[PDB]
Amino acid sequence: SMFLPPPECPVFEPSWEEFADPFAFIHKIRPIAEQTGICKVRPPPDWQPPFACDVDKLHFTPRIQRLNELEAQTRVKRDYTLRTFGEMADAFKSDYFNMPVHMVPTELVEKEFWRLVSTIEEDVTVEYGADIASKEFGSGFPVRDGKIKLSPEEEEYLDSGWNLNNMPVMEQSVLAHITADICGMKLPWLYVGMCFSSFCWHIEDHWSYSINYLHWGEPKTWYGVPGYAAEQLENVMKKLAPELFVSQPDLLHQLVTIMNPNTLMTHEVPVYRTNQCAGEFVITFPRAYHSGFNQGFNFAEAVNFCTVDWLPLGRQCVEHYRLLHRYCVFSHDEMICKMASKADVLDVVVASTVQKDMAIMIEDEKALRETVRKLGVIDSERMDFELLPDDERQCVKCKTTCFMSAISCSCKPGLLVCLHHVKELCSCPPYKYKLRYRYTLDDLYPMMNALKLRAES
Ligand SMILES: N#CCSc1nc(-c2ccccc2)cc(=O)[nH]1
Ligand SMILES: [Cl-]
Ligand SMILES: [Mn+2]
Ligand SMILES: [Mn+2]
Ligand SMILES: [Zn+2]
Ligand SMILES: [Zn+2]
Repeated sequence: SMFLPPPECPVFEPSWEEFADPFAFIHKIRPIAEQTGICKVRPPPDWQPPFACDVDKLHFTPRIQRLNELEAQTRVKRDYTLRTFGEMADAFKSDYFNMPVHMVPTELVEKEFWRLVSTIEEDVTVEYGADIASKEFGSGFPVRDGKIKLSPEEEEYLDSGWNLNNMPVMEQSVLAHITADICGMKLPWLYVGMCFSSFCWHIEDHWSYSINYLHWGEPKTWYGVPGYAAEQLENVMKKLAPELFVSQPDLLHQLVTIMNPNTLMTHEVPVYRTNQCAGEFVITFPRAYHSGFNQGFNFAEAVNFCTVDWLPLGRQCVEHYRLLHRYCVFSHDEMICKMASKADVLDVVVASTVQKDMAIMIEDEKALRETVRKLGVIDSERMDFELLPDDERQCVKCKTTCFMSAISCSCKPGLLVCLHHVKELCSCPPYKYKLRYRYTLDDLYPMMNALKLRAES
């Protein structure tokens, strides 16, 4: 009546054999889970990573959060220890309900969350932690270091595929051999939650997958939307909260919001829910919108990742970003070429998939270069784009991160446009322009061939 809970998302309980390889398992469940956008994974009963921490030495800077539906919030950026945060969080919840924190039904907290964010009268504010691992607050999974000797139990999980520190650097991921500095995206994030602290509706940068583990504490409640419904969700959001779609100045100025899933379901957006309990994984699929809130004091860890399934979507995403003039986190083409340059050490299924994306890349690049030559750009010079700081190689028009090529003019020292935007650089005639290119077509075809050879083994 007030709140109707979405249907439950799929839950998987893999055997140890199924569970052992995360990439194989994810690939297996994909036909099911990509229809719901999120799914939950319960590890085999004895997969039990050790959690040990001194709650008095772990400290972090809390973020503060107002809970109002449709109100704009920014995506990223006082001091608590984990103990004092926990004490604040438990006291907040038990005072809010006049009940012991674990006797509050999850259904009631959910019901109450959607009441309070919708009511103008209520101004509930809460606090939470969000950051990558640091020396003041490290991963919840075991990691190697010289100062501290690990237990056999800890040593056991150092190399698990489901140890999220490993996830980026494994063989079936395509961020395995990448060099670029993208700390925000390839490293796990740590999240300290409290009752009602929430994550707004969003998809991951570059439409990547995410995997999310709840180390300990009260559950995390999720809502998820399949990738095929992303634009329908965005249309609903645009109608109700147009303020969120204004042009973003920087990459750290993305606007996001809380919105009732019933509102989406009313507008024919399929939504699924789940309560993630301690020791369970949630996986989000490419372009799957998700949001949620915490039932109480808890500690989660999450990481982005990209499988071979994702590669063509990664290309479509960058294209989508260009149309929106949205900043990129990294160059997709640069990643592809980096992998091609390491074709000999690539996993062979990876090589095969990269080869297919590269073929599309080369065909598109060939066409774009013919077009800019017909616009009268004649002069050219090789340019090592990967050496430029990222904010020094964005298209002044569409903000895309250049790598394959760009146009420059000595009239505008340091400015670049991608080849879709030759006419947006300056008023000089095109013969004053230079095509800056990373590779000639004669460079590119042998790189692609190396991938083919590797994939033919
Ligand atoms: N999405 C996702 C991972 S779960 C999570 N994510 C957050 C969050 C996300 C973006 C920015 C700040 C916090 C808070 C929290 O409790 N849990
Ligand atoms: Cl409110
Ligand atoms: Mn997310
Ligand atoms: Mn020059
Ligand atoms: Zn451009
Ligand atoms: Zn000029």
